[PDB]
Amino acid sequence: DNSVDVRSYPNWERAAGTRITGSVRTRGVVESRASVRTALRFNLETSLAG
Amino acid sequence: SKTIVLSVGEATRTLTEIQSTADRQIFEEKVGPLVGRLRLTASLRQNGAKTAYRVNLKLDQADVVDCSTSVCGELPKVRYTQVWSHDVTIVANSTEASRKSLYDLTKSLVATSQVEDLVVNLVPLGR
Amino acid sequence: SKTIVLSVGEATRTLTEIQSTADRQIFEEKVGPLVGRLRLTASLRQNGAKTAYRVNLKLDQADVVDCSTSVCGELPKVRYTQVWSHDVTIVANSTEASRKSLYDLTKSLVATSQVEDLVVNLVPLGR
RNA sequence: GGGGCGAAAUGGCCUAGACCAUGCCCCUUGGCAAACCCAUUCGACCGGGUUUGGGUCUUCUGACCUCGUAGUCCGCGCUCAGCGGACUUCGACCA
Repeated sequence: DNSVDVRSYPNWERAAGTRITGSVRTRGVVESRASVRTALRFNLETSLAG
Repeated sequence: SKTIVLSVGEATRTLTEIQSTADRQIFEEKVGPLVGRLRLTASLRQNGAKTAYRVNLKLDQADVVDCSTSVCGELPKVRYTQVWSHDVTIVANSTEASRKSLYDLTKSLVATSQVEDLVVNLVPLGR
Repeated sequence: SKTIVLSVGEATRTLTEIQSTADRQIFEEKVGPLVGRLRLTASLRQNGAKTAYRVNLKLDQADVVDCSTSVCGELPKVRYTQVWSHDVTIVANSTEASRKSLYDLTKSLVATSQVEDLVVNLVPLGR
């Protein structure tokens, strides 16, 4: 979570202190993961011995 | 610490060691307001392949102003800043007599009236 | 500043602290020519995750030569350089008696006549 | 609605590889703490509305109360108050 305010140029209240007009936020989530892959080749054979 | 007494003619000023370090010695004058006073920076090092040496001496003094005597609110504010640095490149294997003669010549050139006029009236040195 | 007196047998040498710093202490011997003299570098630090410590002690001394006694013109010039560093890796949680015994054994091995012969005659230690 | 993923649960492809189907991960922001008002057994009764909430001097730049955040030398002494104290910085309705 985070938060950052927003202030504009000399405006509102006929002031000039760069006052804050609003705020913008961002909510999220972080995650970690791991994985493994396996590859195998096999040769097959047959026979009708008699 | 380390105290240095300087005679201006009628009064004596005292500078106190503040930042005791080998590569940077900072002396500060203690009279009243510590901010915007007299400061001195000294540095000593070597050069190249242990041939000669290098000495640096800088002296700064910034004037301050205040309006609390008449105006009803003004903190002591600095005005201008003066920088007077130096550079000494004297080799170790030299000559004591030559170094003494050079120091005497530098002292004479400093105490002469030509540099004082060059500083005050901003007239180029040439009398 | 910090003075160290070393007794050679008939004369006493004085080493003066010059570069006072925590991670590097530089002691220099003051006898005559400052360039090409006796210098000592000391360092103390930690290691890993606050386990033990590390102490380094190096001693250097470069010989100088001069020809101004006979030849017209020759500045003092350094000849060779000798480096003798050390390394102390002693853990904090140890034993005072064991440390004292180790120091006594090191002192005995230094003061013995075998290391002196190994240094002088370059004969391998084995008597 | 806007995004994410092929990971992770399996199915096509399925030395390998990269894509697919259902399929699974989030947002629908939230909180102010005080003071006052109604009709009545002509207050006891829950619910609503208004004024304030770090604050002033020229809250224009910039400073004067306060603190929070750091970096730097720091005192092992000089000053009537004393003291442990210095300088530079960013923030200040709350998660």
